[PDB]
Amino acid sequence: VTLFVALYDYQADRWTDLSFHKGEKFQILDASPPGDWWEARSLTTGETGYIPSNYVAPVDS
Amino acid sequence: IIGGTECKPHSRPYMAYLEIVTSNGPSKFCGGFLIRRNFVLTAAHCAGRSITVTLGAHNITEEEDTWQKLEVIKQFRHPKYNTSTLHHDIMLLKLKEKASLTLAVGTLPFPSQFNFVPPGRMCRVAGWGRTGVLKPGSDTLQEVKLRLMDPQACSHFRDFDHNLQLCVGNPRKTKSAFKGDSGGPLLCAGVAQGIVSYGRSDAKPPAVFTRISHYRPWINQILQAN
Repeated sequence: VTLFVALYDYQADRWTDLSFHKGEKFQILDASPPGDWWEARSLTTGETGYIPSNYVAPVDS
Repeated sequence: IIGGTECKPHSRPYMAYLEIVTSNGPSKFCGGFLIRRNFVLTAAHCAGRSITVTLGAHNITEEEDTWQKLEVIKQFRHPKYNTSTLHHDIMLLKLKEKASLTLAVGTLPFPSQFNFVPPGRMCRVAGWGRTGVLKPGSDTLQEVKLRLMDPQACSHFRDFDHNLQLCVGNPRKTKSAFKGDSGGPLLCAGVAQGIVSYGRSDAKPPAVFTRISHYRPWINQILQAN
């Protein structure tokens, strides 16, 4: 339920956020707080940070 | 910390180095500061499944006798924290045990709600974060002096709110808190006024700090009940 994929490339503007390429995969770590962003770990880089929900979808969708 | 200097070892004895784990994958690191023998203040966005705090450190890679490494037993993230605005980027951490007060490990006074700090004054922040966009984190605790800016200087941060947030760092200089410094205190004339929250990915100042004075009631509520 926590394995997601980037639908688009993204370049971050806040240092709390991940930059990523289309097709990169993530484990979602925390989606409880309200906001456009969930905390995730990139499976490509091992870095942890926010990703925008509207750039990503489950791997099986 | 970008453009800072190495701290005199143990000269900021309230500083806490946080290592944050979520199952199997690599950890992340933040700053924080000791405000009671068993409570550390940090940023909400530093939350994770489990957290270890190291007190009494200078070089975080070299264990020493001044170290008190304590597990966090409860996290109190601000209930209004929101990831779009990063408003209320504040969290209290209850430690498994009370730290021993030594020269190298001590608490930092936090402000009354009235003590509201104004633009133009110089403040100091410390941390173990990156020393540049493409640079390593610092093994040693670093500090830098930064100018408190008018809120307009932070107009490009989403819904910047001067009641909740401080705007920190002259944009004409490169000096700044940066990645890995989140959760660290901002001190103005020796008094804790801010917590490093976030800033630009490209390290261009100013950065956004949580304004501690606004949160004194919430901090009191957590400390009184725990």
